[PDB]
Amino acid sequence: ETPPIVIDNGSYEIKFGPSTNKKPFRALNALAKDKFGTSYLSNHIKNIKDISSITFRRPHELGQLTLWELESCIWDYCLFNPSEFDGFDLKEGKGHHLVASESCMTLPELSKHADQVIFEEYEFDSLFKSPVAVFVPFTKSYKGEMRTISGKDESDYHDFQLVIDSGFNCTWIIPVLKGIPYYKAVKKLDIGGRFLTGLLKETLSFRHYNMMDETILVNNIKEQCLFVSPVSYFDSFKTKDKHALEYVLPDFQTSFLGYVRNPRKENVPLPEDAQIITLTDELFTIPETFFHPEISQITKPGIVEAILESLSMLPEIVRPLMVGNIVCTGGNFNLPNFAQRLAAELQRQLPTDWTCHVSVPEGDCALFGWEVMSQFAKTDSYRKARVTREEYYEHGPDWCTKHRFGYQNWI
Amino acid sequence: IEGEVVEIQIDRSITGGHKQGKLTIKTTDMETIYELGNKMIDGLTKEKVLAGDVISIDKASGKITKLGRSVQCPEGELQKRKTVVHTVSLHEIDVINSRTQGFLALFTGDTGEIRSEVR
Amino acid sequence: IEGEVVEIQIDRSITGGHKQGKLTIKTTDMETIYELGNKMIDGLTKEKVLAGDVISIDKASGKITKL
Amino acid sequence: KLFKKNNQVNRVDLDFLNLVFTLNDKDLTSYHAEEISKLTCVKNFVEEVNKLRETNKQLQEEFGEASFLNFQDANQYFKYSNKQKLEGTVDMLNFLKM
Amino acid sequence: KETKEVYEGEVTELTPEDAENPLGGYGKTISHVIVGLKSAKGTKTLRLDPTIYESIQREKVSIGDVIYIEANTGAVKRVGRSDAYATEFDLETEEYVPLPKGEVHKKKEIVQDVTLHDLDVANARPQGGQDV
Amino acid sequence: MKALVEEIDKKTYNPDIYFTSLSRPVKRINYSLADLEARLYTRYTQQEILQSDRRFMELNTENFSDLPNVPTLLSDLTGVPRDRIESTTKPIWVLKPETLREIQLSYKSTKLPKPKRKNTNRIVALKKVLSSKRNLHSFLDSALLNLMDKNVIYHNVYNKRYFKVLPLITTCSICGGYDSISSCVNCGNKICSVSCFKLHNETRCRNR
Ligand SMILES: Nc1ncnc2c1ncn2[C@@H]1O[C@H](COP(=O)(O)OP(=O)(O)O)[C@@H](O)[C@H]1O
Ligand code: BEF
Ligand SMILES: [Mg+2]
Ligand SMILES: [Zn+2]
Ligand SMILES: [Zn+2]
Repeated sequence: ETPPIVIDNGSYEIKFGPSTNKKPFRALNALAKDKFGTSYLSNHIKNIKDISSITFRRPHELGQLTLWELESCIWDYCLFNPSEFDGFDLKEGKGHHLVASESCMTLPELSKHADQVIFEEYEFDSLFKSPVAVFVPFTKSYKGEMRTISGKDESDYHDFQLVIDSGFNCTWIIPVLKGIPYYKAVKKLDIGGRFLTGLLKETLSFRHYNMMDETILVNNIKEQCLFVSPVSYFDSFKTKDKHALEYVLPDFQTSFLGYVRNPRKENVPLPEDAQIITLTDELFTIPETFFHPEISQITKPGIVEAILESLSMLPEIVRPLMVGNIVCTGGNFNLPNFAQRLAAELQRQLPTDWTCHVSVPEGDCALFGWEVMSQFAKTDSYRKARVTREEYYEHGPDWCTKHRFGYQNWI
Repeated sequence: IEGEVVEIQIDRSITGGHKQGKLTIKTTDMETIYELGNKMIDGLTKEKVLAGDVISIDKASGKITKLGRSVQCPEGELQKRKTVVHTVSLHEIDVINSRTQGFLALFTGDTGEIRSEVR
Repeated sequence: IEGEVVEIQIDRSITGGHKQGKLTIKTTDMETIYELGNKMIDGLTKEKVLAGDVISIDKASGKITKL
Repeated sequence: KLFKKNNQVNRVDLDFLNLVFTLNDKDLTSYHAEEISKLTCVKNFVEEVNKLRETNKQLQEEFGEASFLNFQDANQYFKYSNKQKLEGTVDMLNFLKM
Repeated sequence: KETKEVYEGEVTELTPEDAENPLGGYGKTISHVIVGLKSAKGTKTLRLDPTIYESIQREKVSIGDVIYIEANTGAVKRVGRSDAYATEFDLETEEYVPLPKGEVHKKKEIVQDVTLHDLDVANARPQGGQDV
Repeated sequence: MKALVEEIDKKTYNPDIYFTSLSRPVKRINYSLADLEARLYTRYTQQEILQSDRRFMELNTENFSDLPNVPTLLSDLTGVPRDRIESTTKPIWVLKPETLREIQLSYKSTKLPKPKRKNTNRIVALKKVLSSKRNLHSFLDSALLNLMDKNVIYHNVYNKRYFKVLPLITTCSICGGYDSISSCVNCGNKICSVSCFKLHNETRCRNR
């Protein structure tokens, strides 16, 4: 099988698809069972009727995944359902090649479990698994749509690339040199989709009735009508009256999912008996925890402190070079104007001689990363990087995850 | 801000804090405590202030105005939005800008041939 | 007498109290060493000089001027 | 306060340019002023500017076509150092002129 | 027309540097003072002689105040405290000023036009001197 | 205006300290014996740190069912005793074989497996891994993982020097207002407006 398969293991959503395919196939990673006990698959969660009381179960814990059977079931469903996903169909995968993305700080126990499972259960001929950060320096191999933001202004792979991501689980700061991440200087942040969703739930429960039992609706609200402060918290607060939005809660009798109503536009004039919740302060207050954790009554440092610490740990020779090449990945960065505000804030604390540059993909960043590892698989360096099945059989199971795909090797 | 003041505490410098000062202003609707950051502590200690009298504090100017003793009654929120309008003639502006302390010449009448470029 | 001063040394600890310090004045063509009295030290304490400066001294009244 | 709106945009100190000479007689004598006018430290800044611009032109003719370029200096440990050195020496020459 | 260069921005830190050598010529003085300035475009550090340090000390400026340094005459004036510390206390006498634009140091010129009579008046009526 | 001459008592007056002051009127008394003994026998302190991280972890959870199990995991990660922090700090299964068969029937709509089994030690390890039902806690306190590895994974990734760089921001506890900030008399919570104060009094003024 000359064209390998591209799989992105994500805590929230799983991105899988052949390297030939342009876009990944979106698939959630969770099992939802209603109050009555009826359980629904991840892809079938959006097809359910009742969203009032849902209990979410996923193999991915806060650090890594521990329940491998559920992950294996999800992978079997996603890989062997040609009817579910148009065109795609996997018969055996014996000769296929797989490129996987995992957590940059996965536990060695779970790492070896993953290696054994993928090598034996799926009978894959060759595999190359690494964190998403390693694949980013290979974007120079192809020409694509890339946006750039300058903080100061108002082989094929590149050695110098600072990669920052904000996933559903958490946020990591990774400095990468020569394509090898600098694990000593790697910094992490606990801010993630769960934190924002829970904070939105608590704020709405304080300003309205209690909806903490509802999570899908709050997640949809956050993904629809949440944005970061364009200039500062005070500027947004002063104009928060103008920047006011009203969300119509869905009615199970009529609509499964609600919609956002903007008072400025009149294209939705139809009345509806269902109540409407207005959102003025919460539109930008929740995203502000990235820069000002004190708003949410937490003592966490923040993104800028983490970036400064990571730069300080790095050798001084490459410190100015790192900020010149910064790329943002993850679903949390889909919020508007987040990248420009981040660039301005980081440039403010930087010395004058150093220029801040930020690169951001258009559209969802998860698809961008999936295309990134697909392009890496297309690269000739992948052929030398990938590990054969026979070599894994010859060596011990721990040798691969301690030498080739193990962060301890690069420590 | 304005209203009846019920509690004022002021402490000397310690290694923990240069100056800690808490005051409590009670109105008809409200009664809360503010934190004094040194400068207003000095301003309040400049003139003797006793609890139970109506005072007005201008945050921008940083000056203290006493409205009397509790003779009057509070009204509501401590902080409110208002604008002050001043009616000044051109001659008064010229005299003010013509000297180190020109506004005194408004009354003493010693302006003395204000220069034309000033006008 | 105008000229850049090389360095000024005063024995404030060996004897203390105008111990007759010495300073060297340098020009582009010549340079010598002068002996300084108590009043010289008292005057030089005012308008402190940290060497490497071009100054002119008055022969009559002994006035210190920093050029 | 309303009249103290920013004037430094359209104001001149008028003392830096020696147009308030009426108070110079309080502390300065004629011979000291003549000597200080004769002993100007000019032609030394020119020498330093020349000695810096020699190496500046050397670095220019060496690699300055791609040194100051943002794309070339984005990922290069040597080109970026050359560009930062050029910026530094330009800053020193400008400061010396001032 | 005259050209002036100005260092301005929020005061991050200031540090006196005292030389350990008495050198005989002085008893106790600071060799230099290092002050870092911050603005929107970036940050920069400066090294100042004791005169400017004495001036800024007379200006009564601590960390967190936006200041204004003029390179020509060494003039130092305190614009005010940066608005970032507005919420530090419940109330405050000091006004708050937004962080200035420009990196730290700016170059500009003034083309103010003045008639000769103003020059004569200024020469006849000096404004300098702190004497009583 | 200003009084030029003021009566001053030497032992009473002190420039260091300036103090002035003014159904049944009764102060508030705490009747909790635990609180009283805690007061008697005793940049943020460890208590505030513990409360903040406990609140953060409770909010990080997605379901109510996992809330009571969160403090055990938090204590294991922090290393503090579990029951002690649970008692001292006041807050605020996944797999089933029948569910397994139900999900089997759920995705039995389309499947293309190739069954094949051989009795080997590697297959035994595969079966053990697949049927694990081990919590993340079970892996955490397991002796398989080296202590240095755990320290690197947990206590090393977090930053240590730059505690805070951006200026502190304090807003109204109810609506987030900032122009008018006033601490509550009893509970010390920052309040801004009339409606916010009224809503705080009966709901969030726990110490009242
Ligand atoms: N349109 C959107 N607007 C705002 N936030 C979004 C949007 N889409 C997704 N997100 C957020 O992005 C996160 C997805 O993270 P993800 O990249 O899936 O992490 P992982 O790859 O580890 O699963 C979710 O927590 C969600 O809250
Ligand atoms: F681990 Be994440 F949510 F990308
Ligand atoms: Mg992810
Ligand atoms: Zn409020
Ligand atoms: Zn209260």
